[PDB]
Amino acid sequence: NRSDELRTVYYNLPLPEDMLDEDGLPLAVYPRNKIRTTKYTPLTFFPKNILFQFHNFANIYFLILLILGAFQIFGVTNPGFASVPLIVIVIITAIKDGIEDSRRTVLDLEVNNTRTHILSGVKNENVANLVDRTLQPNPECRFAKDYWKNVKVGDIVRVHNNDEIPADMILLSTSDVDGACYVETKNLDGETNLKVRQSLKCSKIIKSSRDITRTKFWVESEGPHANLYSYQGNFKWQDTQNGNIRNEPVNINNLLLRGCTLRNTKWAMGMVIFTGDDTKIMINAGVTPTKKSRISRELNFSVILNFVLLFILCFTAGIVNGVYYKQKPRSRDYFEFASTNGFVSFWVAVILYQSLVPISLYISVEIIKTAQAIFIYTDVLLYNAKLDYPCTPKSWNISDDLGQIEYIFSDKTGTLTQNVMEFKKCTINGVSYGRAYTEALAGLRKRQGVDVESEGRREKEEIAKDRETMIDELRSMSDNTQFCPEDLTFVSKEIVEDLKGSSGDHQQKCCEHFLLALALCHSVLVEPNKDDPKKLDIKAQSPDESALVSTARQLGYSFVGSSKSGLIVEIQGVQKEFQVLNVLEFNSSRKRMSCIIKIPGEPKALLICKGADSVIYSRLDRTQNDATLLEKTALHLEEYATEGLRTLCLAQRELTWSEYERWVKTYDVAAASVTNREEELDKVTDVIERELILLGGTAIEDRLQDGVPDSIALLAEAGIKLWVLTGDKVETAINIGFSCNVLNNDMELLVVKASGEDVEEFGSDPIQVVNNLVTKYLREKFGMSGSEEELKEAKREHGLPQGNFAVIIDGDALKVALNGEEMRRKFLLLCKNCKAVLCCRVSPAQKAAVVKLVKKTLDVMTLAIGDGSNDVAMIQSADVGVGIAGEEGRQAVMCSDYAIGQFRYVTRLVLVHGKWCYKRLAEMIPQFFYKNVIFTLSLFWYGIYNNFDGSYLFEYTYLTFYNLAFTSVPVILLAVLDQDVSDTVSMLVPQLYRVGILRKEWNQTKFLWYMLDGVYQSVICFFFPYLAYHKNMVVTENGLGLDHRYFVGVFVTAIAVTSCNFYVFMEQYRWDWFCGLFICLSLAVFYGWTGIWTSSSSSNEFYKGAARVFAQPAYWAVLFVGVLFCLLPRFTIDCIRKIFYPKDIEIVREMWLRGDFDLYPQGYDPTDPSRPRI
Amino acid sequence: EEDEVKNRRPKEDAFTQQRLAAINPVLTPRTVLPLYLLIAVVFVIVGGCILAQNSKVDEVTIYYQDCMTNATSSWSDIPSEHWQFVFHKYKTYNTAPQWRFVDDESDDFTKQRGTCQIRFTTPSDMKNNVYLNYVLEKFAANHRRYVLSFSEDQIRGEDASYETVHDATGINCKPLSKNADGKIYYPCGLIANSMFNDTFPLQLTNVGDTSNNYSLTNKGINWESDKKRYKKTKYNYTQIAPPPYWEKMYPDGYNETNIPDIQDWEEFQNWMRPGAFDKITKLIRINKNDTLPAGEYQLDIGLHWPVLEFNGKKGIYLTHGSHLGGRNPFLGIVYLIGGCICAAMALILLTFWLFGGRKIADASSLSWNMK
Ligand SMILES: *[C@@H]1O[C@H](CO)[C@@H](O[C@@H]2O[C@H](CO)[C@@H](O[C@H]3O[C@H](CO)[C@@H](O)[C@H](O)[C@@H]3O)[C@H](O)[C@H]2NC(C)=O)[C@H](O)[C@H]1NC(C)=O
Ligand SMILES: *[C@@H]1O[C@H](CO)[C@@H](O[C@@]2(O)O[C@H](CO)[C@@H](O)[C@H](O)[C@H]2NC(C)=O)[C@H](O)[C@H]1NC(C)=O
Ligand SMILES: *[C@@H]1O[C@H](CO)[C@@H](O[C@@H]2O[C@H](CO)[C@@H](O)[C@H](O)[C@H]2NC(C)=O)[C@H](O)[C@H]1NC(C)=O
Ligand SMILES: *[C@@H]1O[C@H](CO)[C@@H](O[C@@H]2O[C@H](CO)[C@@H](O)[C@H](O)[C@H]2NC(C)=O)[C@H](O)[C@H]1NC(C)=O
Ligand SMILES: CC(C)CCC[C@@H](C)[C@H]1CC[C@H]2[C@@H]3CC=C4C[C@@H](O)CC[C@]4(C)[C@H]3CC[C@]12C
Ligand SMILES: CC(C)CCC[C@@H](C)[C@H]1CC[C@H]2[C@@H]3CC=C4C[C@@H](O)CC[C@]4(C)[C@H]3CC[C@]12C
Ligand SMILES: CC(C)CCC[C@@H](C)[C@H]1CC[C@H]2[C@@H]3CC=C4C[C@@H](O)CC[C@]4(C)[C@H]3CC[C@]12C
Ligand SMILES: CC(C)CCC[C@@H](C)[C@H]1CC[C@H]2[C@@H]3CC=C4C[C@@H](O)CC[C@]4(C)[C@H]3CC[C@]12C
Ligand SMILES: CC(C)CCC[C@@H](C)[C@H]1CC[C@H]2[C@@H]3CC=C4C[C@@H](O)CC[C@]4(C)[C@H]3CC[C@]12C
Ligand SMILES: *[C@@H]1O[C@H](CO)[C@@H](O)[C@H](O)[C@H]1NC(C)=O
Ligand code: BEF
Repeated sequence: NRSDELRTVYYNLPLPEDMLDEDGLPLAVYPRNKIRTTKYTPLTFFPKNILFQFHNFANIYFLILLILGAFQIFGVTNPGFASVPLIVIVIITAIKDGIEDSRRTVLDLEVNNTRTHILSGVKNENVANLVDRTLQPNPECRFAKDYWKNVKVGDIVRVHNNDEIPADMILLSTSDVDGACYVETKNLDGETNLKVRQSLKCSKIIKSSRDITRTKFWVESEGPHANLYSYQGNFKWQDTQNGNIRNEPVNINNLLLRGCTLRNTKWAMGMVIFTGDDTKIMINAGVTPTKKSRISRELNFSVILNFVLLFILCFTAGIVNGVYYKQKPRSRDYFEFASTNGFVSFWVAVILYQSLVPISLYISVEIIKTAQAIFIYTDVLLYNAKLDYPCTPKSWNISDDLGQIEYIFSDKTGTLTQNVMEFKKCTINGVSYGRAYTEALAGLRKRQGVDVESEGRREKEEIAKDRETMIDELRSMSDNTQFCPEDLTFVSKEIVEDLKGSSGDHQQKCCEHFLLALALCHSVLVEPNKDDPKKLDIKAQSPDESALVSTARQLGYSFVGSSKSGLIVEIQGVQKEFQVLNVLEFNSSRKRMSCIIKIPGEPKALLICKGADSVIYSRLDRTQNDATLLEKTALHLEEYATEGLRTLCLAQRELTWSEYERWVKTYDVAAASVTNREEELDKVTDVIERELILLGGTAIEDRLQDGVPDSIALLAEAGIKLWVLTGDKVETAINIGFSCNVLNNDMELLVVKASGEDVEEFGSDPIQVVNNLVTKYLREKFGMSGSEEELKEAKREHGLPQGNFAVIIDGDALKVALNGEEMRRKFLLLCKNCKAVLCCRVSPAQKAAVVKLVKKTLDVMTLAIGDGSNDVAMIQSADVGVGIAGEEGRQAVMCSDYAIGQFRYVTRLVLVHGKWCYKRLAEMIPQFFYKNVIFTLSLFWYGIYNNFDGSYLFEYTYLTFYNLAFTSVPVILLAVLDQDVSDTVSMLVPQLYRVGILRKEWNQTKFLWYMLDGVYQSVICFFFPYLAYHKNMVVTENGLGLDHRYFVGVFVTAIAVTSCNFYVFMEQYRWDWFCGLFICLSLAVFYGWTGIWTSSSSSNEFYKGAARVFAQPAYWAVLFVGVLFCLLPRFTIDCIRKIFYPKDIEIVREMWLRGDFDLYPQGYDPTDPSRPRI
Repeated sequence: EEDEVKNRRPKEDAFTQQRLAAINPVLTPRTVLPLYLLIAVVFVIVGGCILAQNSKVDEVTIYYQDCMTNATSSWSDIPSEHWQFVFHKYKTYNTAPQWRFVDDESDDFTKQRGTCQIRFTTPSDMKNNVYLNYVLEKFAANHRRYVLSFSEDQIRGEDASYETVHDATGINCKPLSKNADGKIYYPCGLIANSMFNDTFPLQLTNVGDTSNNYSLTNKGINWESDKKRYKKTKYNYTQIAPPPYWEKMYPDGYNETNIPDIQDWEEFQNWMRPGAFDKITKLIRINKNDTLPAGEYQLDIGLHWPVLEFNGKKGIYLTHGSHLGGRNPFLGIVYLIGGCICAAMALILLTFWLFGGRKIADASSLSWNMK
């Protein structure tokens, strides 16, 4: 992100001897244009993956046991059957991550092979007037097809219509005169309007390849600094007339960024400067982190606690084995024939309980995560059939986070809103025409208390009837060649009635003049379609102007043709040509576009301006007006502002010939002037429009994604607070936040700005302005003027939405609001008490910094739902990257975790899938750490007898077939196929997700309780068989000889396996035919495999365990009481804590079995615009 | 300018969508108290059965570890800290036994030699099956090196060389692999070497009416299937030698017709099964045909095993048994306690539900709909 390290790009000029050190290769090298989003580089995949795997401390412990059982010979058997499990686990993780990176590489190869045209015919010398008309051109120089990966610095690139620009290019030529290309920056910024880019002045002479092959020049450019509104270059060439070097500045407007889509333009020819990583996106992109989960870290801490227990056990074993060796007289010095002795005893007891944390922990968690990701991928309600895109996860280890997600940082381009603009309402002569049932009004009516579903369907039916009536009336009134009902966004029926003359003559005349003015003041171009010649489409610089012209052509006021001085208008069928005398273009600083036409009648002039509401209301005449249309129009606009409709205003005025003569005189004074002629045109534009007569206003709704106002409601009910890290500007963001029910009508909008209207009171350096604004907003409404006394107490609240305000920050105010530490804490403490924190004009780095601020400070789980190449940084640095997929966003879906079809799927990827996965892992981890304590503890409890000499109580084949076959599959099934409540009741009652917010399911006290239960269980599992043997040790129903330590081992293993499986089944929330089947199958596996191993050849010491143990009534008499006494405490505690102190889930399940949620279907989804009333 | 040119839906199943057939249970006092009551009744009934069965088993345990010292050459009683009679018919029939010692000066093993004669009376019968085992308290046979000390090739009768006996896997006889002369012991390891050596009689010599003595048999005391692993020796009669503690049983070595066939030697197979815990009770005499009537009986035990040198103990244990092995009331006690605990827990839950219960399913008892 450094602006230094400049560069120089030549064309048709060999580099001087200063850059090439006699090898023909310049010292400077430029990175390849290949985009690389893979997590692990294909050259360093194995070392990075092995280091990432060995981050976990259990892997280091396994490696330590390996290297200390291999070097220390004659302590264990051959180590060839101890390294294989660890190596297999590591290679399994390696193959899994390699498959993930292969998927990402497939995506990168699909992205990199896009077609582009590169100048072929002249070799490149970089990596391996203007036109000299004297020399003949080159007939082989053309624009040949090529890919993006082979676009080197200095290659002339031609971009066709609707073609994505490969890399940063210096504009050289365009089909249009003056070279005014239009680019769609919807990926690099929030601007929905097409940005205009001018080419170079001297480079306009060339028009084809035959002219550029004779061009020779060089561009000295600054280093890539990752900024979207700044660039400094120097174009330089040599004149063909005389001998001299000519220089020309190159600003940002002559730059074609990577993610920019060349739209509404035939072809743009330019020269590439930055490539690959040097582009303005790949620097604001990031480094595609590994994205570790959250439960993994607490898992490492739990592994450390298990290490502590193992060390305690081994210490108390090595003490007693070493105190017993110093006691006389023992039976060892007769028949059996202290530093190093105690040391070898300790390191024998270490290998004894070497499985207090088994090798199957980091291979069970990985299997569970992959299975949960696959079950996410194969969900039918997360499939968007509009483009055949299921919810494909790209980071498989991030699956339990979605159950702990608390903050959601949305976008506003392809995430909250679609890319359509529909004209909805208008105000003509103080009369409001237009019908619409906005989902904001639906949420408002729901909050009032009235019915929404039935009433909503009724209202929609009425709108449909009014629409068909309007279509019939407009088709019966006249015939228009451009008319089409599918593009008729307007629906009102009173408009056509008052346009045909059902409300007098003046009203009809005013409506006609307004509809004509809508098709006059615009820079819209008309292009005949490719397939249908009669269907002439409107190519405009902005979508709102396109919507205005479309709803004008619908009402019988079509605008066609762009003549020299004039434009054709088909009014109801009759074609008339006007005369656009002047067109004052819509500037970003003017916010109003004006047209001065010559209307006959000497004739008169007509000035029609279209602009914002307040901007045009300022340039009005409160004296010569209706004085009744102004109040009505203001009320209607204030009404439309509360419905997400970005309203405009239209004002016309008549002029005589002397006024227009005076105006063109001062214009010719100002137009052909020098020394900053801009201010002159601004003031003449201001003085011509100092007075105007408002003749109507408009209203264009920016349609959101389906079911967004209800998905937001579900998420806010679950407790998931959401911020809107918007793009383009402020007013668009405000009306959108009004559209989706984020901004209410009574919420005060705390504006945090730098050079606004409330900054004159604190007029100083912007830092002090922002500080004073934040402090005054943290003082009167909610007095918390402080940093470490309120933030430290608010961090231990887990997040509860409250405050009833909203906050709007700009780009510069944000850049200042998170540059200092105290400012960071103050800004964050402010936003934490707000309801609807927004943002405006935020660069990628700034939104990434906001996400990092919310993540690091006030540690929570953030979500980064968003589409666009500018949203990549915040997606990567948010631990959950949900990139909206489609045929538009092909860079924020790659460098992300999940790629859902549209935003309305988040409230299912997070509310039912995420909660499920989080609860499943939070129940699996303690179960897994408890099912191993109950086993190795028995090996220890056999130590207080035998005096800790190191004799295995179980056979050498039960230590490797207990953590592998007897009890692993039930735990995997509890973690893959468990459900708190069905998805219908999950999305019906989202408040249960609050449990995942407070971190109330996976805490260390739960793990300690489970380990204590394992200790008690193991005590019982060992001391019931012993107490059976404790009196006379002859319990076999025929004498005949029991009591081999392997038989007691079978007793203990049976009790422990049955207790562990029934424990897994007790804590499971639902009992289905799969988990119960596999639990019974695991029990049968234990029994039948004992039966197969004992009754076999290579079972030397055993050889009859099954026939000699399972056939006695004492075995079952011990097994039943063992299972009952291991399950009775936990079951009683559950039955009391689910009767005396029931949590939320218990009450939800009780009322679910009572019959509260027994009307809704199986695949219920409240975020669906097509669900019936169920 | 010539450059002017031109089915993934997830399979809706019952398993892919995680909508498998299931039952979602809840622990309501309508489905908890019946379970507790059923479990309690079942466990109390089973425990009553087990205790009624255990209150009938009769046993006789007599420790004789100090017969070579504390006993005399006349019929003298045994101290009260050496014998225990448990007879359910007569629960107060002490009638202490009478033991005597008859020293044999032939053996030069002063530690333990001679013969102990024990006369014990039984006032009841033992139906159709009588077991006589030897108890060895304070003998540690479950240590790390002691237990792994043998060879399963010599147990299987193979002619295992010195390498297969010494350089084997983690289960091998390391200390006693080879003697001084260079001949690998046939029974190797500290288990076979340290075998129990007291010679028990083949009958219970009667006292009352000597015309009918009660007989026993050393055949059928170990599992029959165990004869599928203990095979006959296949050694060349010149490369083996008895273990260092077996030198008094084979003072001349291993000649032609003295090599013991461990297959039909069920006591040796009984000893190659190292006991798990401290006490070691191994069956040595079995009677399957005749009932043992009342009266006095006499045992002639040949004391060849030194036990008092580590303050250990040993003795005889005579019993009929039961379906749950020897007399051990732990199972019945645990069943009774489990049943009583389940019943008390059911009663406590009933009290808490009828005195301090809650609503069935309320919309105001949740966490958010209450504050
Ligand atoms: C039953 O097995 C017994 C194993 O404990 C065994 O006792 C052992 O007898 C041998 C003699 O054969 C002793 O060996 C030592 O004896 C001589 C003379 O006393 C010593 O000078 C030597 O050092 C030699 O090692 C063992 O010490 C002894 N073991 C114990 C623990 O006392 C019995 O002999 C066996 N029974 C029969 C009938 O032989
Ligand atoms: C082999 O060595 C045997 C000694 O273990 C011997 O057995 C007897 O006969 O040895 C003693 C000599 O009479 C006697 O006192 C033992 O009681 C006998 N033992 C048994 C088990 O009968 C064999 O006679 C010897 N055989 C040969 C062929 O030398
Ligand atoms: C049953 O056992 C008794 C007790 O040993 C036998 O009576 C004596 O047995 C010993 C040897 O066992 C002889 O030396 C005595 O001479 C026997 N005494 C008498 C009076 O006979 C008894 O003979 C045995 N009965 C049978 C049928 O074998
Ligand atoms: C119980 O009866 C069985 C069946 O008769 C006895 O088994 C046989 O006993 C005789 C002794 O006279 C042996 O010769 C046979 O070899 C035995 N048959 C076998 C081993 O298959 C058994 O000995 C009797 N036991 C008692 C204690 O009376
Ligand atoms: C790296 C560390 C964990 C290795 C283990 C070091 C400790 C736990 C081991 C190594 C040396 C061992 C000690 C060696 C000597 C004795 C003296 C003996 O009378 C009691 C046991 C005692 C006190 C041992 C206790 C355990 C011991 C202190
Ligand atoms: C009976 C005499 C001779 C030996 C004493 C051994 C017993 C009583 C002592 C020695 C080591 C002690 C153990 C040391 C460590 C632990 C692990 C802990 O999680 C539970 C307590 C427990 C299990 C202690 C229980 C009592 C204990 C087992
Ligand atoms: C030779 C005869 C005496 C052996 C009898 C052994 C009997 C007591 C043992 C062996 C097989 C055992 C059964 C094996 C299977 C089960 C099914 C289980 O759901 C309930 C216990 C039950 C029913 C066991 C009851 C006790 C049982 C019947
Ligand atoms: C929110 C949670 C932590 C509140 C605590 C609820 C639990 C842990 C408390 C509240 C009531 C308590 C129970 C009250 C009565 C009994 C019956 C007694 O014979 C055994 C203890 C036992 C079973 C107590 C165990 C702990 C208990 C269940
Ligand atoms: C829940 C706790 C407080 C009380 C549990 C009740 C248990 C421990 C008590 C109540 C009745 C008692 C039993 C009463 C009768 C006998 C018969 C006797 O020959 C052996 C002891 C035995 C079998 C007692 C064992 C302990 C016992 C079962
Ligand atoms: C045998 O032990 C008993 C038990 O204390 C004792 O009274 C008696 O004196 C002992 N006999 C001899 C000979 O030591
Ligand atoms: F294109 Be955006 F609003 F980050």
